Amino acid sequence: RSPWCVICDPSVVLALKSLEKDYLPGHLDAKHHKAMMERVENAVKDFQELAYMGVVDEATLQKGSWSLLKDLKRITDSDVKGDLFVKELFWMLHLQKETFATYVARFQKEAYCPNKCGVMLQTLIWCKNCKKEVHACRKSYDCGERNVEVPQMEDMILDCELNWHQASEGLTDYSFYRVWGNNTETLVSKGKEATLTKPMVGPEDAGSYRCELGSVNSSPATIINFHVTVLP
Amino acid sequence: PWGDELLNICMNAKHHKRVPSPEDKLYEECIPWKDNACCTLTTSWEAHLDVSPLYNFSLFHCGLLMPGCRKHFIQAICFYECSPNLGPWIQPVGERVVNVPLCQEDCEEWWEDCRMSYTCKSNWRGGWDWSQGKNRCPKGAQCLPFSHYFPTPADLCEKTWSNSFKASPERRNSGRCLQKWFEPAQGNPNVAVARLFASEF
Ligand SMILES: *[C@@H]1O[C@H](CO)[C@@H](O)[C@H](O)[C@H]1NC(C)=O
Ligand SMILES: *[C@@H]1O[C@H](CO)[C@@H](O)[C@H](O)[C@H]1NC(C)=O
Ligand SMILES: [Cl-]
Repeated sequence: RSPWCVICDPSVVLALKSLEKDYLPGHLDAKHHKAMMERVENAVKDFQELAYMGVVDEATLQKGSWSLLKDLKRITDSDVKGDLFVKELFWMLHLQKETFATYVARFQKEAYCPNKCGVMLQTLIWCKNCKKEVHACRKSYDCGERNVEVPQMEDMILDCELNWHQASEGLTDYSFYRVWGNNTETLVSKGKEATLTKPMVGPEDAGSYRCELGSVNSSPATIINFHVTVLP
Repeated sequence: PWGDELLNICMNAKHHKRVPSPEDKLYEECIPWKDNACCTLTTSWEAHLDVSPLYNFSLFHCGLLMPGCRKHFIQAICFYECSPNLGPWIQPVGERVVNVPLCQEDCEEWWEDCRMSYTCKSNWRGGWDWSQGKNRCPKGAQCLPFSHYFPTPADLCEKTWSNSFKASPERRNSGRCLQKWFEPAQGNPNVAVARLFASEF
């Protein structure tokens, strides 16, 4: 038993208040206003259409809200009254909920935790309480090795960027480490740059490297290991 | 006399290290135990997984929990898996732990932060619909706020993890109850508790 996530949009709730105070007086018998609104409020307080996790991203919410608002305005602009108005309104809410269910199911299968490795922090809205907070999408400790061979005296570019990085929240810096055979490391760069460029490479630049994309949290968001071969 | 037998040891359960020792690196909520841990890095990482392979027990069964609530549960896991100060509560059922006294603040904050989040049952120890490989709510079990199914903090502490924990009336720094998490800066407040209970007194 959960609300229709769409009321987490303020313009929606205000549009419904405006429907009550501005629309109903001129378009429905006064003796029906109270009951009509109780019925609408109930339509919005339960959303039965949906493995639904009760969450949504701002994008999905917005899409839903825009849609509902377009349809609601359609009805109010048409200036429809009485039984007609009632029937159309509730049909519309119904249709809208079904439409929205579609948007949600799509979101779950495409936009929720789209990272394929590592840890993505993504903002979601919890439908039950309209509370907006950041969720940690944990896929894998690793992101796995890159084998890289660089022609001697060309430039070595190590790319730490993944598709999902730009959208993730709470990310800090890309750190690049050289991993020596004596089990020590040296931090060689630490910055907003997602790639490391080492120009005109020699044999001395071969070996192990590691990228850490840092997090506002305690642990890194992405770890990528690179193994560099220098081709003479 | 003093139970040193019972100090600085790890239970013989499937994930635990056979003996405690320091770790270079532990994941997030498990970091307070770096100094000397019963968990490997892998274990500490696995504690934060949705449907953590450790227990195949889903926290999302009524939908995704608020992050604040998820945090509490994960910390509980880190504690169970990483703490070297549990000897006095070890029992064989190959060993488990029974009635570890969690300070009242630990249980109160947990309860407080999960109030908004939703579940379907008040004894998580059994009676689930298990068909997908992971637990789901059984036929007719209503998803409602935690404060409905666990009316008190005590209920939450004790019932979620099959009496591994006891909600202590004792508050923190009493010497006589453990914290399920602590700030690593402040040093481990459970060591003395462990020592105390290992003793005859
Ligand atoms: C480890 O090996 C590297 C590369 O050969 C060397 O530069 C470094 O000084 C060594 N580090 C230590 C701590 O011995
Ligand atoms: C969790 O699920 C896996 C994969 O299906 C299963 O083989 C394993 O026994 C389960 N782990 C535990 C600790 O029960
Ligand atoms: Cl401890």
